Amino acid sequence: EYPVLQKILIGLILGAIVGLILGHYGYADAVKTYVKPFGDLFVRLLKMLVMPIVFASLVVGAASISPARLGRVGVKIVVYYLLTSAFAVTLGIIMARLFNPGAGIHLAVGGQQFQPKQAPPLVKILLDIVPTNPFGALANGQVLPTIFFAIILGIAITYLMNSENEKVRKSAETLLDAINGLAEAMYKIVNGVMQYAPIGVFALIAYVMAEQGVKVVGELAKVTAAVYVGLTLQILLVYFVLLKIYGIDPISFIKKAKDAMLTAFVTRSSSGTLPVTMRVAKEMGISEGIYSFTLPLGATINMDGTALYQGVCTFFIANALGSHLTVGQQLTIVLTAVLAIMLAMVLESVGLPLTDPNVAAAYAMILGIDAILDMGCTMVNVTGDLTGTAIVAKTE
Amino acid sequence: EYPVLQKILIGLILGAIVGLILGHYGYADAVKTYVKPFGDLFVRLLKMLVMPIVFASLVVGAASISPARLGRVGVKIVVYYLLTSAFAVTLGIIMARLFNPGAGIHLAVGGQQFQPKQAPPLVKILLDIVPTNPFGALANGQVLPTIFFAIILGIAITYLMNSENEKVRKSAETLLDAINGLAEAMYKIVNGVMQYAPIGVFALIAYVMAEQGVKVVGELAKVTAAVYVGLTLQILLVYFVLLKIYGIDPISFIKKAKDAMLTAFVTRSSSGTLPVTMRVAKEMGISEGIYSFTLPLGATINMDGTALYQGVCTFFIANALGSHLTVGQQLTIVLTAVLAIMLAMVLESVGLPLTDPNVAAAYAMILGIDAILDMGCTMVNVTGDLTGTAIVAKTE
Amino acid sequence: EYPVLQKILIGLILGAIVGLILGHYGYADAVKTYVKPFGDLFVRLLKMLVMPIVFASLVVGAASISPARLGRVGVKIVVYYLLTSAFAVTLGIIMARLFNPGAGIHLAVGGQQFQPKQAPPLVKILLDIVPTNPFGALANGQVLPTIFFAIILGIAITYLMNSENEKVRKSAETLLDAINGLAEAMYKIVNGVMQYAPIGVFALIAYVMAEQGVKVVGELAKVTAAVYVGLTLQILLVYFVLLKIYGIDPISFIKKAKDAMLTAFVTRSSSGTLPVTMRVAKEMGISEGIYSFTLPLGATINMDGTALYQGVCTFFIANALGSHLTVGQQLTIVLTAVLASIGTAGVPGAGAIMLAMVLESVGLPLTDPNVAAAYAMILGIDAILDMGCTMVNVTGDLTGTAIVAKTE
Ligand code: NA
Ligand code: NA
Ligand code: NA
Ligand code: NA
Repeated sequence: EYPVLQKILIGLILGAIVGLILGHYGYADAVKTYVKPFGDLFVRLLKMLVMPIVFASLVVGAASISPARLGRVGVKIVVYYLLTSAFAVTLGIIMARLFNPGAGIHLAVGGQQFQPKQAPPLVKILLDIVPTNPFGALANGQVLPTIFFAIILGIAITYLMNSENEKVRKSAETLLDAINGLAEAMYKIVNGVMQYAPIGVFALIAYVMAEQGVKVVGELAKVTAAVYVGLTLQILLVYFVLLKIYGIDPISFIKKAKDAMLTAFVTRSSSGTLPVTMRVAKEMGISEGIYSFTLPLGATINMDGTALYQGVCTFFIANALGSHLTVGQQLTIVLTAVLAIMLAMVLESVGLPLTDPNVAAAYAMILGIDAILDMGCTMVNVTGDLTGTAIVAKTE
Repeated sequence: EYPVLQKILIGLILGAIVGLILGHYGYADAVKTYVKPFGDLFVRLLKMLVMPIVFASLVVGAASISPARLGRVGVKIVVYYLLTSAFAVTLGIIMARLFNPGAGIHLAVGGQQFQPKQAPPLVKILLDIVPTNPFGALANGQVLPTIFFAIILGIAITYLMNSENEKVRKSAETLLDAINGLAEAMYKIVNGVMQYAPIGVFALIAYVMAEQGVKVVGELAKVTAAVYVGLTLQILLVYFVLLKIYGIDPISFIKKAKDAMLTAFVTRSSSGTLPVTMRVAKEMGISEGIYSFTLPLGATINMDGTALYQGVCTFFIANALGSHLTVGQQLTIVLTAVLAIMLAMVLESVGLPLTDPNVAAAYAMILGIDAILDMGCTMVNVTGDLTGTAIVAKTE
Repeated sequence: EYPVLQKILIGLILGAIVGLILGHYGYADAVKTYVKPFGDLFVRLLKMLVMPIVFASLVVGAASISPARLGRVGVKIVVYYLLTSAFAVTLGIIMARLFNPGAGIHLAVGGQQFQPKQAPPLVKILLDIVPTNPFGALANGQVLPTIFFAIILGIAITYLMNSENEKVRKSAETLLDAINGLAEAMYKIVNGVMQYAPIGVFALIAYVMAEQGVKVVGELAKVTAAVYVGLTLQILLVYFVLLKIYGIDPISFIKKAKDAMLTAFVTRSSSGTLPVTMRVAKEMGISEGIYSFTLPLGATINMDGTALYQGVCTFFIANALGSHLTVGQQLTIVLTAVLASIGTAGVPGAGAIMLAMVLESVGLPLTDPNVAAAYAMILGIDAILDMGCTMVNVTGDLTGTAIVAKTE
């Protein structure tokens, strides 16, 4: 029972208090063994739905809209995603210079060491979008390859709804219907899973705050302000701005996106949030044609929030090492950060690799409050996707 | 052609004779290379059907019955399963004290050594019931996670058969129908696979008897009598008793369950028997709502037969080591044996670990006649499931 | 736009020229990093369709035809496959004695060494046809186990279309329809993928020719002529012959099979070609009952082209080692090469790796330092030899289907 958009807010506020307090008294362990499992059951239940929903929804949606309309949606959302992600870095740099995170600090070296995994060739990453076995792609995670096949099937069904034959048209009928059955059924499930969300949300930040809340002091606090005040501006100064521009109401969009935003914040999984991010798209009544393609692709490609975190970390490390960056170095961040634990790749691009003993001991502090910084980031990550879909949907 | 509940019995009796004799003359190898493959083809053909049947049947069954009725079935069958499994251990201990398996024996030490795999945390095992990717769960074995998703889908379909919409209700219609198609088709297959059963049943015990039949002498025979006479009592003294109590006829239940019992006995796979265990449930006309949930869950959770084997082995090892067990130690078995090659976990609970050189050399003999003991166990394992379903079904 | 059976031929002829030339100037690297990815995208897009098509098509096809008719098709196509594969070896031996590949050569020893993976027991390979988890079989490759379950399901649907019940018959209706939906949809996709074929075909042989074209000189050329002239005879002297015999027109069959043949040639994947091999079967209007069973089984079992390659290599190695083979040794090849083309895989080159099993049968194992250094040269021009082989491999399947289809 009870209005559930409040139960979540109650759980979230009450969770932060029960969190920060328990952990400060040394119950960092206690929370992990007792409370966290309830927060995990929530995450599990959401991940459960991702594969059926993304696939099933997209076959229907791609079979619903024109193969021309879809491409135009595609090119629009990508142009949108890159520009928002670029804007988010330059806004993070502005925060990292507005604040001075780790400016005066001279930290303890040689404690921790790192070796980043070197990223796979671009050619191989693009070819891998085309899956060599659909049932394989579905079986093990793999959002992007699934997206591809779902559209290739979506378009295939539509061309069968036209055949000069009756029995051909009658089979493509039932298949596209059955797939929709699943898509309908899956959305229905999230409505029930969101019922357990209060308990999950409470439990989930109860853990984040107990484990890493206490570590948010000193220079490791100034970075947190830098990230959050920056993330706030990505919402007000970039989304609210582009929503007004495109004839949408910012306030009633935030009203409708409330669930996807808090799941994304609590869960830290842009991907694990997808069923909720997607339901909220259907809630505000965006075309299944558009949102079933833009949101799963954006769950992977559009990370405005994270792109900001990468900007404000590249400045934390630079300040702690004790050498500032110029116009030619700062712009080298923005490009690499768009093109990109993968912060390890935008750190070599400026000239301070992660293997470097003192760089590595500085990054060790940052990774120490990561789950705190990553809540805010994942929310703005996900919000950025809904904003893009809403804009592309307005222009069809 | 020919009445097939006889061809199986012929194959089973003729198999034991051709088995015990061939192996006693040294053809333990010959049977393995020539006969066994035919027995394997049977097991393969049954495992083949497990995944489609369990999933497809359960979506239909859970979409058929009330979400309230199902939970009441759930709580009833679990309460039944634990109590039957508890009863089976205390009956195995009674047999292990009635007989004296390995009492006087002092066996050869240092021959064989063991190291048991330490079981995964409980928290992680319960969370793992909720699958993170259904298509994944289906792809690789995994009965329990599938069970969960099948019901979550089953309940979802039913809530779509109610929607104020026509096209929504029409898609959930076709999906639930198609899934039923599979479920219907799969049951039909087992009817043909049971046609090959005679050849398989013959071949299968021909191997068990040739390989391990000769080893059933001495103290390793007294344990076999202790297990089988004990298992006999679990059927007559526990199942026949609870069937009469609940207004079912014991004799015509054994008549209907005949196929699932002999498959389970010959095949040693409680899970591999499932398509037959399930068909026999539909044969006696139990609701697809009930049996499609109770039987696959019971295929994993309810092992009365094995729980007895664990009781009478914990006493074989104790007698061979030469120290008896008290009331506080015997009750420590019953609890751990309910809560549990996993015999290695109920052996540490009494205080005689499996790593211990002389414990390990004693367990080596027991594992030497395992396939003999395991035939009877798996039968009672599977029987116990049908009995539970029949009882819960009577009380709806 | 544009007639696409030409765009492929243009790409194929223009590819060989842009290939052989770029590689001879040292751009073997340049082609691999720039051109090949385009040829890969084609291969990827075809493999993509294999699993849905083979399964979906076969459930429909097996639910369409009589369980008696299917068995008779089964026994006919297998009898055909073995006899064609046997004929292909004895034709390869004839070419390996007609030509003398590596007769006078005495090659550099101790350069390269090999150790072949020992093949799994027959019992275990036959039992493995029956899959223990269908969804598992579908998930990871596995053509043969899928074939089995698709038929077992196909037959099951048909027995449900008969039930005294209405709601039972109505569900088996929708399921068999939905599966057909996929099967229909999947064939429709290959029609679009074949649109990208020109670019792929061009890119694909551009690579084969740049990488291995230059190595086709000397004794390594005489073997290539021996293979290709042999493969040509398998088509004219064996397929054209058996097609006429069975009241089919050879020329208009080659016309209809054109796409599957060039995909198979360019792609080197008998399995990867399957969606095209299958579409071409529906194009010439063979019963979905027959081709949906014969072609995927034949994609793995019937490798006439490869069986010839195994015959003409067993003679290249024998001549290079410097000891000829007798009647009792040559017939020991034909039997083992059939029994190893029955088990050879349907993927780029990995058939020319089971040649290691038909080399021990004559008495010259692959571990032997000078045998291994001779096989090293052969594997050096494998992608050239394997193009032709895979084409004749795939063609042989269509020929068999057409023959069995004529006799229903
Ligand atoms: Na995102
Ligand atoms: Na059981
Ligand atoms: Na082939
Ligand atoms: Na083969």
